Formats: sequence, C-alpha cells, structure tokens
Amino acid sequence: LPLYFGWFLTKKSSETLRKAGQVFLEELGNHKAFKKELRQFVPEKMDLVTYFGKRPPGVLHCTTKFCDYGKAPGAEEYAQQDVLKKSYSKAFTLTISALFVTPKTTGARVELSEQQLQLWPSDVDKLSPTDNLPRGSRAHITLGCAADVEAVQTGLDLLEILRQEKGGSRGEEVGELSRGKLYSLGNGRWMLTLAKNMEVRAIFTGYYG
Repeated sequence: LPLYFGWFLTKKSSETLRKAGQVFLEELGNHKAFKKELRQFVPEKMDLVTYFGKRPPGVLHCTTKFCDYGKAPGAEEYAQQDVLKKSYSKAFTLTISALFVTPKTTGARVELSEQQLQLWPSDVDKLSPTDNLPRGSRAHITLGCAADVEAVQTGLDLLEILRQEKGGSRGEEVGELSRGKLYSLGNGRWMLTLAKNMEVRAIFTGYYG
C-alpha cells in the first residue's frame, strides 16, 4: 500500500495554485491589517513567502486517506473499495474556494463534490469526538509550512478555522486582495475567500514516498 492516496495536481494546475498562494502571501504581508497583528503572528515587516519556508517543490496534492503502507487503521479496507478501483488513475476537477494563513501553515480549502466524497475516508473530519463538521471539511492542499511544523498540521488548521466559524465566531472582513475578500479570524489566522473559485485538474493515485 502507499504512504497515502490522494489527488495529485497536473503541472499546470500546480503552478497556477502555487502562484495564487504566493501572490496571496505577498499581498497579505504588505496589508495594513496584517501589519497591525504582527506580534500576534510572530512574537519589522515579515516576508511570508520566506516565513513559509518548507513548500512543496513541484506537484501539489489533496490527500484522501493516509495509509502508512498499511499500518494506518482502515488503510487496506480503503484501498480495496470498488469506487477506488474505478477512480484510480482517473482525472478529476477539484474546486478551491479559499486560501488561508496561520502561524503554522498556509494552504487552500478544497470543496469536494458528492462524487469525490465517495473517496473521502471516515473519521478524519473531527478534532474532538463530538464534532459534527460536514464530511470532507479537512480537504485541503498544503502550500507551505513554518520551519518546525509538520505538513499534516495544514488540515488540522483548516478544521480549526471551520470549527470556529461553525461555532459562531466568523472572520471579520478587513479588506480585499487579488482574487477576493480578506478575513481576520484572530490569533494569527487569515482567510481569503475567492470571488471566483479556482478549479484544478488532478489525478487520483497513490504516493509511495
């Protein structure tokens, strides 16, 4: 079994989203709202492209099931599904509706279709036992991580953002960047909601390390 399954972006789609991410970081770091919050981000204008120093080098992806070569619970069962066999090596179009920044990670929020959710595993959309976020809420594409941060944190950061909003504490609109509206979520967290959702082409496959 692979390390994980997921949707792996084409070269062109990866480059498009990477560039969108970079422009977001560049503009956010120069935005007055961000500058006001600098000590809530890093306890001196900060170059966020540099801050998020660990980045995917080329092909970007949206993970479905972490398998750990069969050691992750449910990996084998997931791999054996007819729907996976029918989807393997097939091209999909994923919708990105927002970009986000926290002190740990930056990435893209993916909003999966009903069909794509057939490939989404159980028990990944919770931060606590009693959480009731929509199926697929964790779906994301990592665009960068702070130096001491593991890439898995990107999904956890998105879940935290979505939990905050579901709980009734939504972001404050503080302005407009390229591609959409900027929201301050507090505690170093920022979200760009895209005026036009970005569509990326990607192949469902397994990654072996």
